[PDB]
Amino acid sequence: MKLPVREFDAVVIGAGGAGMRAALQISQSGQTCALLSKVFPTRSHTVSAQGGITVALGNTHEDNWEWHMYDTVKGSDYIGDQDAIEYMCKTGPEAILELEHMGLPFSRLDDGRIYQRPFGGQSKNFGGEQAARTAAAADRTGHALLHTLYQQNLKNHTTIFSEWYALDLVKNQDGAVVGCTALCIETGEVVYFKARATVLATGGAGRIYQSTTNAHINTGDGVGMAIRAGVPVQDMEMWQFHPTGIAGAGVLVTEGCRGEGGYLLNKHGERFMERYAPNAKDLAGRDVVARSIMIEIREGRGCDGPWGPHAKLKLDHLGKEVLESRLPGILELSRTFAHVDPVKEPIPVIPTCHYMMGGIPTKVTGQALTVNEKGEDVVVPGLFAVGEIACVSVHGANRLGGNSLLDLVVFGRAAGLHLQESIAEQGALRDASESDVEASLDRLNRWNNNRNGEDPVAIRKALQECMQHNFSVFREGDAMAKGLEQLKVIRERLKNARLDDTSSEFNTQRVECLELDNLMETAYATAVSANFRTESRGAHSRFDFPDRDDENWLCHSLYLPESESMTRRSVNMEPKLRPAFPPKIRTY
Amino acid sequence: NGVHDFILVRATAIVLTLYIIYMVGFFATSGELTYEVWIGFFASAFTKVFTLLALFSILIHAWIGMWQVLTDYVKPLALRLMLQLVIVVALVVYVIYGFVVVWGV
Amino acid sequence: MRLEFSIYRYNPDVDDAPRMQDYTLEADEGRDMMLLDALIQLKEKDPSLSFRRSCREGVCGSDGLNMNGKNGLACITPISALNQPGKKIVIRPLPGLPVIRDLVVDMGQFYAQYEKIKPYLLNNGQNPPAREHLQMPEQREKLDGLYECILCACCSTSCPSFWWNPDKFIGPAGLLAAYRFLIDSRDTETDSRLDGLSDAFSVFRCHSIMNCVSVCPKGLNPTRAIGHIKSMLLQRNA
Amino acid sequence: QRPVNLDLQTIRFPITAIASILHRVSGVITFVAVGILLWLLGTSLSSPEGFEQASAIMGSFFVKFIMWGILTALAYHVVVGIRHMMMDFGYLEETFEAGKRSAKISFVITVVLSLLAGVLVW
Ligand SMILES: *Cc1cc2c(cc1C)nc1c(=O)[nH]c(=O)nc-1n2C[C@H](O)[C@H](O)[C@H](O)COP(=O)(O)OP(=O)(O)OC[C@H]1O[C@@H](n2cnc3c(N)ncnc32)[C@H](O)[C@@H]1O
Ligand code: HEM
Ligand SMILES: Oc1c(Cl)c(Cl)c(Cl)c(Cl)c1Cl
Ligand SMILES: O=C([O-])[C@H](O)C=C([O-])O
Ligand code: SF4
Ligand code: F3S
Ligand code: FES
Ligand code: NA
Repeated sequence: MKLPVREFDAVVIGAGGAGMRAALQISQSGQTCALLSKVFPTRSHTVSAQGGITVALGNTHEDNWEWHMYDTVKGSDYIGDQDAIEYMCKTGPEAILELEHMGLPFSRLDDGRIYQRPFGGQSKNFGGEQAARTAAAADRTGHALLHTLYQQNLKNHTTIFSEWYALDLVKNQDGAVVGCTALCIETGEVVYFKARATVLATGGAGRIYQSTTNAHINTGDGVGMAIRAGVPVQDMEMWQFHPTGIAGAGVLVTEGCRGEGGYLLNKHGERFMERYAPNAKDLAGRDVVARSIMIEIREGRGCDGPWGPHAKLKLDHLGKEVLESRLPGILELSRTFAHVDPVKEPIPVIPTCHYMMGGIPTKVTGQALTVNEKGEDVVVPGLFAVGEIACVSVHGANRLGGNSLLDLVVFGRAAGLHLQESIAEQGALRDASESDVEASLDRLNRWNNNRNGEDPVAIRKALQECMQHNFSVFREGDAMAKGLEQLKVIRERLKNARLDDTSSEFNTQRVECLELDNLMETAYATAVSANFRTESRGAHSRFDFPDRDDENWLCHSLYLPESESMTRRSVNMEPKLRPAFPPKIRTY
Repeated sequence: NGVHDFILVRATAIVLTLYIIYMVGFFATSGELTYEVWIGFFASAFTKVFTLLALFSILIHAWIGMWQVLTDYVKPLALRLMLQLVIVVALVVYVIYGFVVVWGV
Repeated sequence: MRLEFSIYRYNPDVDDAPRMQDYTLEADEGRDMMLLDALIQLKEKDPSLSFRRSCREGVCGSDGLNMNGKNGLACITPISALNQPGKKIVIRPLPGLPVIRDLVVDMGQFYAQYEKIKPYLLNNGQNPPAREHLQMPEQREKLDGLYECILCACCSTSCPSFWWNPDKFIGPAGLLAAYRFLIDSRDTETDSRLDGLSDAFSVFRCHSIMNCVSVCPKGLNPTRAIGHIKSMLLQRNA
Repeated sequence: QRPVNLDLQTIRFPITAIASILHRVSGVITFVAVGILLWLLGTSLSSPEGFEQASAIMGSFFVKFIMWGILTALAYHVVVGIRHMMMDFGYLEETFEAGKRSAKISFVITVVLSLLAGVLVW
C-alpha cells in the first residue's frame, strides 16, 4: 500500500435518492458507512424531479397495491420482473409514509392527507378507470425528497465524503469487489476506500445523448466502472424519452401537467392523443406518447418557431390559480427556457432523453448479478446497486411516471435492510493486493500522462451526435449498424485523448475527462444491445422488426463486457401474493 | 442575551425620540435666544429631569450600539476590550458631567 | 457579435495571489444564451477554468456567482442581462467565503450554520398518526416560500453581518431553514429551538439590510423569515 | 492559506443596503457629537459670560458647518431608525419593494430636516 486506505463496512458511491436512503438505513443497522458523492449531496439529479412519487396510498380515492402492480407490469411491456414489482408496489405505502414522518413537505388534501395526482399509466381495477396515485409536493417533489433525506442523514451523523470522485472498482484475486479508488476533487488526493460492501448508486446517463433532461453530471459513471470490472449490464437499449421536454432546451416539464388536465395539440389544434390512445389519451404509457408526438412531427403536423419542431402542450385552461398552486415549478421553467407564460400560451415540447431503464442487474436485496459460463446467475461478492444505476428490473422496457422515486426509496431501503445477511451470506473476502489497487488507477494514470493526444471536447460531441441520430425514439437496422461502427472509431480516438489541465487543486477538467470514459462505455453497451434485440418492445422501436416477439424476446438482454457480446436472462414471472399477470397485447 | 439588547435599544430609542421632539419643540418656537430665556428653560424641573433621563437613555442605547459595531470590525480581544473600556467610561462621564452641569442651574 | 469577459482566477500551486483575466467569446448574434453556456464554452478554449454546475436549470444551486457585482446563478442569468456596450462582463466568486480555486468557494461555514439550527423534523412521538401526519392545507401553506431554498449561498454571501461573523451569525439561508422548522406543524420542538436562538448573534445580527432578498434566485425572502423568528423570540423571552 | 473575495468595490449594493450602512455611520458620529454637544451646553450655562462665549463660537462659519452635519447625522439616525422600528412592529412590510420605497422616503424626510437644520444654524 502506497496509498491511504479508508476502511468501512459499506461504501455508498452516490448521494442522491437511492444512495442517501441506503446510507441512512445501513447506518441505523449498526454498520459503518461512507457516503461518497462527486457533488454536494443535495445537487444530485434527484433534486430536479418534479411530478412526484407513485404509490398506492389510496388518499385521493380508494386504491390497491395490486392495481399499481398491474399498471407497472403492463407499462413495462412484460419484461419487468414481476416478483420485484410485487415487492415494490406492496412495500411502497409504508416506505413512503416513512418519508412523510421524516418531514418531507408533501402537498395536502382538505382533510390533511398527502395529495395525490393522476399521472401516466394509472388505472383502477386492473386496466379500468383512470386513477390518481402520484403523491407530490407541488411540482418540486424531487427537491423535497432529496433535501429531506439529506437532513435525515445530517441528523443521523452519517459520514459523507462530499466532492470525491469514484474512479474504479477494486477486485481481489478472487474476483470479489472489495471497495474502490476515489479522487478527492478539492485536494487531488487519491485514496482506496475499503469495504465489505460497495453499493453503486450513481444514477443515470442521459448525457450520452445530444439533448437530455438529465443534469450535466449524469455520465453513467456506474455503468463504466461496472463494465471495466467485468460486470455485465442489462436491458441497456431501453432508454425512456420523456414525451414533454422543452423544445430546443431539453429542460423537462412535468408529466404532472397532463395529470392535472393538460393535453397535447398538433399544428392543426387536434388533441391527437385521443387518436393514438383512445382510453388513456394524454396519460398513456410514456414510450407511446413519445412516439405519437414524433409521428405527428414526422408527417408535417408538427409546429414550428424559434424552438424547432415541437408539439403544443396546453395548460392555460386550468386557470392561473391552479397552475401557480399545483405546478409553479414549470411556470418558471417554461418562462425561463421557452419565453412562454403557460398561463396564457401553450408550452413547446418534444420527447427528450430522460431515464435509463438499463443498468447493473440486481436481486431485491441490492446484490449485483453476473452469469457464469453455463448462463446461470451468480452474485458478485461485495457489489451492490440501487436506484437508476440498477436494473432490478422493476421498469422493464418502459418506466411509469413516479415509479423511479418509489424505486430509489424502496430498494435503497431494502439494500440496507438486508446488508447484514448479504455480507454473512457471501463470507469474508480476501484482501486486495497492492497491484489490485494499482489496477484501478490505470484509467486515471493514462489521462495524467497524455499531453498531446486528441481533444476530448470533439470526441464527446461526436459521441452524443451519434447516439442522437441512431439510437433515438425510432431505430432502423442500418443506422444502428453504422452508429455502432462510428462508435468503435470514436472509442479508439478516446484511448488517446488528452488531459489539457494538469493541476491538482479542484481540477474539474480531469473529472470531466474521467467522466467521458463512462459516457463511452455506456453509449457503446447501449448500441451493441439495441442492435441485438431484433423486435420492438416498450421504448425500443425498430422499423425492421415492428412486432413484439414474445416467443424469442420475452427476456432481458445482457451485455457481457469481457467478450463484448450479448446474451439473455429470464424475466421473472412468479409473484408470491397473487398469480402472475400473463403477457397480452399492450395498448392504451 | 440578545432579546434583552433588542428590547433595551428600542426602548431607549422611544425615550430619546420624545426628548428630541421636546428639545426641537423649544428651539423651533423661542425666537430671541437671550441668555435669560435659555437659562430659564434649563432651570425648569421638567427640563432637568427629561435631560438626565435622556442621558441615561444614551448610556444604554449607545453602549449596546457601539458594542455591535466593535464586535463586527475589531477582532483582537485585547484591542477590543480596551476600546470598550474607553467607550463606556466616556458614556458614564457623559451622564455624570450632565449631572454636574444641570444640577448647578 | 463578440463578448468580453473578466474572470477571477486563482490556483494555489501557480498563483501568488488571485487575478482578473480577460476572455473573449464569439456569440451567435441572433440567439441569446445563459452565462453558464458561455462558461462551458470558455472552458473548451481554456480547459483550466474551474467552476461548479450540474442541473443547468436553476434548481440544484451549484453555480452561484458574483456577476457584474451582484450574486445569482449562471445557468439562469441570460447574457443579455449582463451585457452592456463597452464594458466587460465581470465574473467573481461569491463574496466572503474562502476561494478554493478560480470560481469555486469553500461552502464549509455555510453548511455549518445550516446544521447549527438543527434542520430536521423533531417530533416527540406522542399521539402518533394512524398513517401520515395530518396537516391541513392551511398549515401546509406556512411552509411555502421556505422549503424551496436550494442552499445556493447567494443570500448569505451577500450579507455583511455574515461576512463579519460567519460562524456566530446564522445568516439568511440558515435562519430561513430554522423558520421552516419553527412553523412546521409536525415539529413539536418549537420552544427548545427558540431557546437556542436567544443569544446576541444567531438571529439578532441582522439589521434588515435586505441584500438577502434581492439576490435569491428562488425569489424567497429571508428578511421576512428572520422577522417572524424575532417575534417568536420576543413572544417567548420578553 | 486561501484568498477570499471581499473587495467591497467590486460589489453592487441596493438602496436598502446603503440605507443602513449610513444608519451605522450616523450612529457612531452621533456618539462623538454628544460629548461635543455637552461640552458646548456646559459652557453656555456656567455664567452670563460663558453664554456669550458660546454664541460667539456658534458664530464661526466653520462651527456652523460642523453643527449642521452633527444635526444632519442625528436627523438621519432618527428617521432611518424609526423606519427600522416600524418594520420591527409590523407597520412596514419586509418585502424588497417596501424596503426600497421606505428607504427613499427616509432620505427625503432627512433632506427636509437637514435644511430646517441649516436654517436653525444660519
Ligand atoms: C432528470 C429527471 C428525472 C426525474 C424527474 C425530473 C428530472 C428532470 N422527475 C421524476 C419524478 O417526478 N418522479 C420519478 O419517479 N422520477 C423522476 N425522475 C427520474 C428520477 O429523478 C431519477 O430516476 C432518480 O432521481 C435517480 O436517483 P438516483 O439516486 O438513482 O441518482 P441521482 O439522484 O442522480 O444520484 C447520483 C449520485 O451519484 C453520485 N455519483 C455519480 N457518479 C459518481 C462518481 N463517479 N463518483 C462518486 N459519486 C458519483 C452523484 O454525486 C450523485 O450524488
Ligand atoms: C442620541 C444618541 C444616539 C446614539 C449615540 C445612537 C447610536 C446608535 C448606535 C451606535 C447604533 C448601532 C449601529 C449599528 O448597529 O449599525 C444604533 C442603532 C439604532 N439606533 Fe440609535 N443612537 C442615538 C439615538 C437614537 C434615537 C433617538 C433613535 C430613535 C429612532 C435611535 C434609533 C436606533 C435604532 C432603532 C437602532 C437599531 C439598530 C439595530 O440594533 O438593529 N437612536 N444607534
Ligand atoms: O459592515 C457593513 C458593511 Cl461592509 C456594509 Cl456594506 C453594510 Cl451595507 C453594512 Cl449595514 C455593514 Cl454593518
Ligand atoms: O414528469 C415528471 O415529473 C417526471 O418525469 C416523473 C418521472 O417519473 O420521471
Ligand atoms: S434562500 Fe435563496 S439565495 Fe438563500 S440559499 Fe436559498 S435559494 Fe439561495
Ligand atoms: S442581507 Fe443580511 S442583515 Fe439581514 S435582512 Fe439580510 S440577512
Ligand atoms: S447549475 Fe443547477 S443551479 Fe445553476
Ligand atoms: Na435502471
